[PDB]
Amino acid sequence: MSEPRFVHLRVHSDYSMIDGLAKTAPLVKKAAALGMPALAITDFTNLCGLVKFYGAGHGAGIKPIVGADFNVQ
Amino acid sequence: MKFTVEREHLLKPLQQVSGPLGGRPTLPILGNLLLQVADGTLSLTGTDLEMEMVARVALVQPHEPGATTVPARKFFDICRGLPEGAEIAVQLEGERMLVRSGRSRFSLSTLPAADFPNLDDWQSEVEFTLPQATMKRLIEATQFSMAHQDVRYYLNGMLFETEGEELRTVATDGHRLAVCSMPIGQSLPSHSVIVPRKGVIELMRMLDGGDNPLRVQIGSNNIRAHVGDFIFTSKLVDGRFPDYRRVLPKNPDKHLEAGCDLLKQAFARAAILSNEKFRGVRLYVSENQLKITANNPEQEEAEEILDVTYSGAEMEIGFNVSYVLDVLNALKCENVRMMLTDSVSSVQIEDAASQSAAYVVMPMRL
Amino acid sequence: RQIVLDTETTGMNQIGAHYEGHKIIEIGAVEVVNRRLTGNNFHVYLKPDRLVDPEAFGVHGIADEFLLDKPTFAEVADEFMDYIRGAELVIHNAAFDIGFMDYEFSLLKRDIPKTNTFCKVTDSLAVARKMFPGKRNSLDALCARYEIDNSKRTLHGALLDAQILAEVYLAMTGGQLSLPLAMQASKLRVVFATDEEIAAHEARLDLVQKKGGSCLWRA
Amino acid sequence: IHDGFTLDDPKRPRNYSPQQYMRSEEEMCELFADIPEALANTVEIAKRCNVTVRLGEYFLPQFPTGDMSTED
Repeated sequence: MSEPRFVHLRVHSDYSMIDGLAKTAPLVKKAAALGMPALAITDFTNLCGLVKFYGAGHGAGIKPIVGADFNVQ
Repeated sequence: MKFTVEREHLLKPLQQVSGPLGGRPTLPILGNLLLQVADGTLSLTGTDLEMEMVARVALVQPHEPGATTVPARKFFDICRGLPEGAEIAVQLEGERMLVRSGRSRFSLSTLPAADFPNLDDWQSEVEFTLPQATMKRLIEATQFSMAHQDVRYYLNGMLFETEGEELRTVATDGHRLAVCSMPIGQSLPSHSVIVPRKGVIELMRMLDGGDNPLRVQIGSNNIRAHVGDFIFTSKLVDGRFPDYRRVLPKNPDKHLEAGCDLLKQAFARAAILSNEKFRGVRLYVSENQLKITANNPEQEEAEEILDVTYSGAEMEIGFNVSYVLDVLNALKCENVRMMLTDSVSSVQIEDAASQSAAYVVMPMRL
Repeated sequence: RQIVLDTETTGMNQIGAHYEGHKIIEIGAVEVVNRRLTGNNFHVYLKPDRLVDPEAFGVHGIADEFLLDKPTFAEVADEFMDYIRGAELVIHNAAFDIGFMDYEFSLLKRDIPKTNTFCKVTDSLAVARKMFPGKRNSLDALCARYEIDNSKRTLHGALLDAQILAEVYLAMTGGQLSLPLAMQASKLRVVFATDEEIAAHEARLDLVQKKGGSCLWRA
Repeated sequence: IHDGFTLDDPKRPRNYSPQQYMRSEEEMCELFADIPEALANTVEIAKRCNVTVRLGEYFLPQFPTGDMSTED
């Protein structure tokens, strides 16, 4: 019906700094070129590119979901 | 906690237990001992957190149970330092351990026994005892081939393998290999375990070769060894020991036999003029003769001609001379027989009288 | 039995056939048996059949007038063939040298097939490239690497490089071998979004769509 | 580069695989064609997640102005 059955829910951008590769906008444009309705960005222990995330979500018709990844003790 | 022991009951245990102490005990209580007094038995622990060493001394004089943790090196030296027959009195005074001997008095800091790390209980799987003698020969015969620091961390240790009446030990670099097998006198089920090199060093040191039989138990993730009342237990590094049966030369058809001492003396001398990095000596075999030669870029050269029992074809072969000297030093024997294939294969070497131990070093291309 | 060669030429053609229009001027080869220099070197000079290349001239000094009385490839064809036949040929950039070699062989018109049909063709540069991937594996590079003198050597030209390449070759094929070792459906829960969550979802998508003009959830 | 290792260092950590790229819907659907609930649960969780952080605001604090206006 709606049609997509999958979105990526653990992904790091370069803003994780310990890892990730592609910049923010290019990652959003790929998700959309793949015909995805959403994309979760889970940068490592930060929300530093959240302003860029929101701007790219708006631009691509993508709903932002907020996350961060951690190392626990 | 109180007990009183005689210096001479403490001394050999103490020395032996203090061997594993060394490598930078960051967790300070590793430099200390675990004392448990119960029965007429004080138990000792000496540990590097991966293995453990236990000693008992009998308590003939008055005793009272209790536990604490005293500084091991300092305590060992004090005891070793005292005269033979000197009376040591232990007694816990709250947060100090008091050590007295007649008229001298010393006080030790106390950290609680309860902070000493405890390794998990495990159970035995295969069980054997053997004469100390057999254990002695086994280790001595092969220790030189231990890896030093390898990325293949599983090679930093020795494979003990049981089956029927045969144990065969092996230790290697990835370059050379020494093997020894001994009779244990009991049918044994198959097991394979690698004990870490520092472990095997300590175990080597506890063997005087004497009369108490040695009894070893091997569990799923550990090893335990009792000789009389002293007990060493280590962990194993787990598995995938590569197949040593694969590296062995497949019927070396040429035999070369010579006096071990003569041969060893000549190689020690030749080694002096070989390559820094590659330890390179060049060898010529010919009809009943062996020629050893050594080279360096500054044209310095050692050269030996020797009379060698050998039947077969002429060929030349080079190798790391340090590794072959190491085997000739471990070969404490009358005759060696050297069994070859060619200039570019590993060679197997044995005592010309026992197939029990086999030594195989690879060739170098020099 | 190991045979070392280094061929100095009248330069190369940079386009098309690297051998077209060119011929051999000097042959300097050393014989290496059991990694020792025997001294039974093959060192000849040949007929240029053409002009010596300006590049080649600056490399180690060679003039055409010097290679005029010297014999051609035809006079030492059998001689050089027997010297390398049934042995290891260690070369720098095998495509280049082998190309020249076979080229000269065909010029003799003895129907001579490519050297790779009767000999083991081995480039040493390819070995060095496998050992040090993406590194300069030139003769002088490796020379410095294995601690070698190339400055106080009397041999100028082919035999110089051949000797040096032999020492590099020994260095690469040292020191020591390695030990052959290495070696139903069931249930499971689906959590359906609550009415609260659905409302937040709808409102969040409204914002995306109202501000951006699109909705793929919904595209 | 971040961790401070050289390419040919053996102690270099190798914690990642070549599969860690932006696979499509279908590629993920076939990777987990044994666990379909796992795919469906992504759509479900995505619906539950609805955040509206503060955008476009300003927040001054104040100042000890007695009984007087900030203005005054």
